[PDB]
Amino acid sequence: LDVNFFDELRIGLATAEDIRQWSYGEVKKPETINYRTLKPEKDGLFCEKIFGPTRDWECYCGKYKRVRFKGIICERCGVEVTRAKVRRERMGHIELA
Amino acid sequence: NSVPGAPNRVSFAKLREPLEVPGLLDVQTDSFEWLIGSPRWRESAAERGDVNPVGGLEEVLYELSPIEDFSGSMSLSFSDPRFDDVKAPVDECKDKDMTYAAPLFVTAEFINNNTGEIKSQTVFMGDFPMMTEKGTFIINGTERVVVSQLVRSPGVYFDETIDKSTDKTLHSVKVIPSRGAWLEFDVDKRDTVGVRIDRKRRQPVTVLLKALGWTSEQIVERFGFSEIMRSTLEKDNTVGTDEALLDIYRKLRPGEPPTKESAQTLLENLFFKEKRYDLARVGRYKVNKKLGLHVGEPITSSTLTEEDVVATIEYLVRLHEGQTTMTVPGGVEVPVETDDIDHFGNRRLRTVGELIQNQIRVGMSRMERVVRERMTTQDVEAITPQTLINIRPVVAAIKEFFGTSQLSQFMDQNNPLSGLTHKRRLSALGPGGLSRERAGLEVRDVHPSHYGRMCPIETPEGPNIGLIGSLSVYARVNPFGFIETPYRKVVDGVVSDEIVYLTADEEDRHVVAQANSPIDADGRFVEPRVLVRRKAGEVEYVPSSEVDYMDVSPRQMVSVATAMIPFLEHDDANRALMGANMQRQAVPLVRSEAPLVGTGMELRAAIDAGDVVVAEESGVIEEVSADYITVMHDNGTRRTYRMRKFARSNHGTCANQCPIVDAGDRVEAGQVIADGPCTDDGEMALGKNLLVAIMPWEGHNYEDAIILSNRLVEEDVLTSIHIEEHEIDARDTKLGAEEITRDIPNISDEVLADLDERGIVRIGAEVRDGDILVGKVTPKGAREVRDTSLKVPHGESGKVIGIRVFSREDEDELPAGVNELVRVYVAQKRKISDGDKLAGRHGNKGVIGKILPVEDMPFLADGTPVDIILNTHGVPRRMNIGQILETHLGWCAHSGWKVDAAKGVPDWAARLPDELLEAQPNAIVSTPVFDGAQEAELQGLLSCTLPNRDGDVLVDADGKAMLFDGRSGEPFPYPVTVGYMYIMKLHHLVDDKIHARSTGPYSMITQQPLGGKAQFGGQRFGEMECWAMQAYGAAYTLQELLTIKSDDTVGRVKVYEAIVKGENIPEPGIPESFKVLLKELQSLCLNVEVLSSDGAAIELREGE
Amino acid sequence: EFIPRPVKSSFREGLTVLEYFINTHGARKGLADTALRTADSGYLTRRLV
Amino acid sequence: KRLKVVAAFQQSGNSPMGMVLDAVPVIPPELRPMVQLDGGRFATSDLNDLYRRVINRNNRLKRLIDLGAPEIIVNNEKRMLQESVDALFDNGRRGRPVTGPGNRPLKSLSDLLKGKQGRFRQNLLGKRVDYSGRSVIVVGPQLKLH
Amino acid sequence: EVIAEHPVLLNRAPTLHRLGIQAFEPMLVEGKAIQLHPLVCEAFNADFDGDQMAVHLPLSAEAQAEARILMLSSNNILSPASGRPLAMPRLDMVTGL
Amino acid sequence: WLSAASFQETTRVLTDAAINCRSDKLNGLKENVIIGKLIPAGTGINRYR
Amino acid sequence: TGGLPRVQELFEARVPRGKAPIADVTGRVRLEDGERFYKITIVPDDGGEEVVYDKISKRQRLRVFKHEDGSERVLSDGDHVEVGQQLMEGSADPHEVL
RNA sequence: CCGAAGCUUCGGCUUCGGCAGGAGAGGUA
DNA sequence: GCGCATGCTGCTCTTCTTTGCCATCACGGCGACTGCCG
DNA sequence: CGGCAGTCGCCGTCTACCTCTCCAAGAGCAGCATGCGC
Ligand SMILES: [Mg+2]
Ligand SMILES: [Zn+2]
Repeated sequence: LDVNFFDELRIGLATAEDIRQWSYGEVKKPETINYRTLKPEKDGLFCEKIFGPTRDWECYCGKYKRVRFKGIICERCGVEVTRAKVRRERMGHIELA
Repeated sequence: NSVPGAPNRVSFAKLREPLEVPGLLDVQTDSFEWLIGSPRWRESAAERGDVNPVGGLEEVLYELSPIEDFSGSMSLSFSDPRFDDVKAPVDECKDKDMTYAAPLFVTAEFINNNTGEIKSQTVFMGDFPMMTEKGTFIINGTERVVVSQLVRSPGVYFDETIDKSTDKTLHSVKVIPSRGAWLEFDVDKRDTVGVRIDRKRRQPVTVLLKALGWTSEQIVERFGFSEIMRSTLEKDNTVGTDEALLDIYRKLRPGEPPTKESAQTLLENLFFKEKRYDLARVGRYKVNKKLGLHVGEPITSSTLTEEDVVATIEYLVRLHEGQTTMTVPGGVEVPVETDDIDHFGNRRLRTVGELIQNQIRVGMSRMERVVRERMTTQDVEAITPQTLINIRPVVAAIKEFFGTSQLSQFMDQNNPLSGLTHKRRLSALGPGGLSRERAGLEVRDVHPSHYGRMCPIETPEGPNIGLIGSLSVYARVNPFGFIETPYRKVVDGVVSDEIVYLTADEEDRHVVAQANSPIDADGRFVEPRVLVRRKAGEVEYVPSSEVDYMDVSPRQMVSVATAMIPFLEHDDANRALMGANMQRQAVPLVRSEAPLVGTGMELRAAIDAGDVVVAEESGVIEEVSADYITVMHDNGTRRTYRMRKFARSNHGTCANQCPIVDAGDRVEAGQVIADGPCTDDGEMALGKNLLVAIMPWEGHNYEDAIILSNRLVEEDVLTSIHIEEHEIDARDTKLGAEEITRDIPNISDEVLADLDERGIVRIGAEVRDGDILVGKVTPKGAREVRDTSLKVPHGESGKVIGIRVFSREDEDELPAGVNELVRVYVAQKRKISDGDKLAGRHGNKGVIGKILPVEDMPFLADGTPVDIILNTHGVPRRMNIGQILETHLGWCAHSGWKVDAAKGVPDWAARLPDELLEAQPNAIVSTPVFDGAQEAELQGLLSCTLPNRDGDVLVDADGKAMLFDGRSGEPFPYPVTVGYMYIMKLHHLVDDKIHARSTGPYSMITQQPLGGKAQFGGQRFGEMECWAMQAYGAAYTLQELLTIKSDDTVGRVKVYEAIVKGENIPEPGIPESFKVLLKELQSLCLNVEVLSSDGAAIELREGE
Repeated sequence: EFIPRPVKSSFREGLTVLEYFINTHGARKGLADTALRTADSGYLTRRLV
Repeated sequence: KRLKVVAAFQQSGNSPMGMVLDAVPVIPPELRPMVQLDGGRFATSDLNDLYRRVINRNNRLKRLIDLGAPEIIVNNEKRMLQESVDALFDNGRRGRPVTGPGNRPLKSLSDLLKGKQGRFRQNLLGKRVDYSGRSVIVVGPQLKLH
Repeated sequence: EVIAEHPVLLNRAPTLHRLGIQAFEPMLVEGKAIQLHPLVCEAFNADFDGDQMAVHLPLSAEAQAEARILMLSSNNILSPASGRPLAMPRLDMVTGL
Repeated sequence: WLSAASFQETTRVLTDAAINCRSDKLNGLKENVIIGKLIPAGTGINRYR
Repeated sequence: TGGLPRVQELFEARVPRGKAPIADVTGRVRLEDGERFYKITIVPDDGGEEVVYDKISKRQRLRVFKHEDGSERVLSDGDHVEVGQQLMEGSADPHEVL
């Protein structure tokens, strides 16, 4: 990005539609981390499906482990095959009853 | 003197002393002796006022019991505490990382009122930490000190404020309890007396009198003269006690309908109770001493009464009137006045015993609640005392106090003086005191009542100025918590020799004379008028016929570190403050030597600290070596003393003990047998004697810098050993488990010569920064092992002096999971260099600017170079002229003198003793702190000094000598001041403060460099440093400093590559902290977006 | 306020116990103001910038 | 006083219905990390507990609503959920703070933006930098002004 | 020859005005302390009884040019608030002269 | 709102800005420092750049 | 440390504690010395309306100003003044002078 | 990003291994 | 020989706020507000 | 209705650097494994 192209910074109230727009998935389980496998849980606060792969060009299973399979969604896990830095910019949401 | 074997130090004192300083560590040990209940305290309490020898734990155990239930069928009680033997000695506890403690047992009985049977058995209530013989605790292997706390006393406190409109004096009472509610009577600007029960708006006080059970007749009788009370009565219109009761319950019960029985339950469950209000013994005393109720009677029954309330109102209205004396029906006559909340008669001291007793009480109350709640859910006939008692709350409270607490502090062991001073500290902060922000400017002042109880000079220099102080040498603590000080009783104008201890609240009714007062042979005052201290600290010049008491010694008002500065009365207060604070930062040196000029406090400040070895009995010496001394007593018993050779203190210094006795000497009880860290023949020695010149020199000592000689480096005058410790572990990981071994695949055999056939370095190997100490390979259950070898942290070196390996296979207590814990020690002899800090006892302070060859130094007429040069521009403007007097006296003591008395004693030497009329070279003298050598005596001694080898007198009658110039050869045109001064080395060394970084570890959330020197961190470029950059006009330096050196993740690598390859530096991008901020703002449901010149918000996430 | 009784001795002759004790009330004020006034000063600077 | 608020919602193209929430966002995981404490366990995160509280209350509310519960219990659970969300967004503003181990109040989402120890005045206006050092200064009289 | 004609920036805290940052030309000495000219202590407000200062290194061409032209110590002699000289003889020099 | 939120009272200014839908043009020293751009003073102005 | 508070009450402009009424019109003055509160009324010599400055506390010393003749004396009932003239001794209000 | 190991045509390619938060106390300018 | 009972042990949360616990917290400036008196 | 004055809550209180210690555990709910009884 180039800083020499910014021109404005707008702030305002956010609606429920915007919150459901930004999110990549909804969290359901209060679980945090698996103590024995040392791998993120499912539908927790650290899940790999919602947020992103924990390791570079990897996934929950072992079907894809190389750098040439990027862009393909794992059909048994659902995890994207891409870098692990996407965990700093992908959010989630909680659906209140 | 008064010590069996001591150096002969002649003194300049002209006054005699009728008292000796007490044990200097009895403020710590006496409180624990009271808490434990040992026979020593029992005998001491039997010596005077033997009424209730109640221990510290016993009164808690007796206030608790009996514990009853709601039905009233069973009860439980406790009695007879007793302690077992300590599990392990001190050295084992310090070695294996344990706690020094002894088990505690109590006896409990269970009575059943329905049947009548009794079942009693002994229960175990956990391990109790114990205090060593030096007043310190060993908690988890680390030495700790509990610090006394200065708090307000629980009692009544009348005050007075003025208005702003009418400017009339409005008063306000305030019964402060120990644990409970908060009555707060007050008067107002019209004419209404009002109470504010439990902080709730206000109300009239007649309603409260009615609610207690008083009627118009009695009220208007007790409240006559006062027109304010009449006006107060005729306003409420409360026609009946019911009215008052309902109103009280109305105001104090919001969201609830006022009931009658509930009001008579509140105003019963609030003050006159036993578990909801508890004016302790200090409370009852301080309430019975102001209002003046029941005198002669004891202090049992510690709940409030109607009497006190009434007397309070009486006091208030009479103070609003003017009556200076008041008598409550059935009592004594007590004066009526307002009181100060910072008087040492109102501030009490909470020592270590009362600080541990509170936590024990809290744990006891929690356990009592648990047992009361569980007594109603179990089945009878199966209830035993062991099944009703839970130990966990008590041990939890004890271990929470002795660990994460603000008053149990890590002990500082820089040198013996700092350790002794830590145990005599009175701190005004803590859970129940003050705050660094709430405390103002009136709690940090020297009240006139501090004379003899607190030191007015020794105090911190930062944000804790006035919140921390030190106890004086002669002070001692009441059984209530009030500090006392001694005085000599005088009768008929003659000073006697009977000592009476007085508290600050009792010395304001007497006239107390001054220590420096002329007293004849019989004991009659010479001067017609004497300087005394009157009631409100008023100093006056009264004719000497009213004195009632006298001081014991001129050094009664100073602490133990301030009483070690010679010529203190010639120094300003700020410089003496710095000198006292900097005497506790000196480091021990490899060789020690006692001062040429001292004060006499240095001998008993080293024995009482406890870092020396003294003999407990009399006998002859049988065997002496470098690490043990064997003494044969006269009766036949033989005792052997061991030594600590090269032990590491809390701050990394060296603690080494050496014997100072021969192989046939006779030893008396109390004689010093072995030396210590900073000790020379039994007396404290923190520095060295150096020859000084006061003159400017080519600008090398400009602005508080110091010039040294090279003879101080070639002769190891200022050298100190520093020992450091490191450790590694072997905690079984997931797959497999770590195992320390010499086999580190990825490393070769070159960097493996040291490591023996076990994986640990060999005692004697010199290490650098990068050397491997112990090598460990974490596996997976090889081609899976990692390189995890303990290395020497950057910038550290020295020989390996010892190892200590703990393994569970040989039966040892290691934290579960770990299998191997090694501890390596490394020592380094450090010399003096540029940047190191030196100091004196008077406030002199500076870093070393240059070190010069011995041929480049100014030298005396016989060729003797000087050792240190100090500037003359800093003395007159700082008002510390004691250093010049010290140099004169040091030269006189070093050279030696002799006064001629062929034609009688000269006029200036009339008052000198007979042993100070002649001295030998290298003599030791002593000048007490406020009664020492005058200036006529110094001027007369400076013209009597002995010559040197050749019959030459180098220093003339003014104390000045002619020096030669070592670089050009010509003599200096004017004489210069020469002498000897005492110089100490401070623990601020340049080798521990240098740091630099190019790249290193980074943070995680905001990818900025880490902070600190141990983590290889960067330096903060704060807000104030950006304003200077913006005012200079430097727009590119700021941008580079803020983006490509801190946060621009993609630009950091390209910048490094460009610098290495020699190309141009690229253009900065966008910092990561901004994106973190944007996601923070978006997580609070805020729709913040970055637009372009034509809308169409930018994505701001890269990825393409 | 000023204490009626003056300090008549110089530092070259040495003060007495009582004069030295009454002299300590003006060396503590300066040291508390050195570590409290700088707060107001800093605040003023930051608000003016 | 009222026109200042009533006109802001009219002059612009926003709506007053953004004050009532129906979905709550969740910060990315790498901004609230959880790391090992020297080969032992994890010791709190100060932000992964307020989320757990919100999720637990929401799950209990969902299960109780989709069961045919009486009105009093549902009202109690809804009040408790509201309190939990309020504590997530701003801890201590209403009622008593939610504490953790050691009676230490938890730090909410709005506490990382405010104060002299917040993001603005401690990470954006001043930073730590590379290529820097420190030492004790001493006097040299043989140097020049540059 | 690496450090030849490469200025550095010296800073002491608190930075109460502009002259709290200045640019010098480094020289290699023996020891572990930094040597400071006697005439800049008035602008830095630095005695020699334990003070510490920090060093920063400019990298690009613009930063070096700014340090060499705008911030050099021999260019900043007059105080910017009153126009009076700051790098003046004082203390020992005044007595000698 | 960027320059006022970093001075004092972050919550109040943020709430008012959110309600009013304010826009920042990034034309000051503090904002240009915050976002990582050249300040509009000294050598960062158009004539000299 | 005694000056700083006034540099704040000046920049951060408030109403000075020790206020001093200033003159709005022009002409002679009055002064209704009561018990602890003067009541300067002023006499507009232009023929307007006397502004009755009420509750002027006695404590405040009257402004020692050079009277129209030349007598540097306190404001005494019967002293011609003009727009702005301070009537009592003390710091003027930065909002009234505007 | 660093280390170890291979191919290496000398541009580079491949395998494996690896992380850093809060509270309290004391101190220097 | 088979069924039942009681103790190692995985295994995943759980930790409130009444009639209780809890004890308090400076100092100045500013602005709503709210019961209260007329 | 209409003033009115106490009151109650919220905002703020200088910069840079160094060293040390300590950071929920017992209760409870299953899930078996082996010993003992008929
Ligand atoms: Mg200094
Ligand atoms: Zn997969």
